[PDB]
Amino acid sequence: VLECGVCEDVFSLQGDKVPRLLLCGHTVCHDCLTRLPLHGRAIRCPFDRQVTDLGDSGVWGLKKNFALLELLERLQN
Amino acid sequence: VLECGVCEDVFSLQGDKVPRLLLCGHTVCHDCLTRLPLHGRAIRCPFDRQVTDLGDSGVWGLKKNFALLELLERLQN
Ligand SMILES: [Zn+2]
Ligand SMILES: [Zn+2]
Ligand SMILES: [Zn+2]
Ligand SMILES: [Zn+2]
Repeated sequence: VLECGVCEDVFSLQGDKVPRLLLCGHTVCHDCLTRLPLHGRAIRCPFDRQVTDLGDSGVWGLKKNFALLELLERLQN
Repeated sequence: VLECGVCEDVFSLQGDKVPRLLLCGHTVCHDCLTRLPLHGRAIRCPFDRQVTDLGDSGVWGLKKNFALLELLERLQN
């Protein structure tokens, strides 16, 4: 298991705690991303302040961290 | 351990096998990324052919998969 650096809860394989990617390369859980400040469809990485621009799907358009999800599944299974 | 989906070698915590991110959310090891075919200043994801635009630093400008590296380091120790 691995924890989200913002909420310190463990990532889930899908749903409200799924790991999503910012353009700086950091992962944050979906829920924390919906709770971060938004300014004109732009979100700042909480760790390095770098900007990721959001599209029409918002946080749901941020890509899942596929390799992390594969590792978490392999560790679980 | 987790393998790069292209070369099937295991990721390293630094160096030529470090996991780097494409904008589609997939991770590929640094070395495979330097060996993949180029389409202009852009690289196509080897899994889904989606395009990631490269800057003047090429593959070195692709972000490391920080969360994956954190988990892999925890697994090593
Ligand atoms: Zn979180
Ligand atoms: Zn960041
Ligand atoms: Zn590789
Ligand atoms: Zn891809």
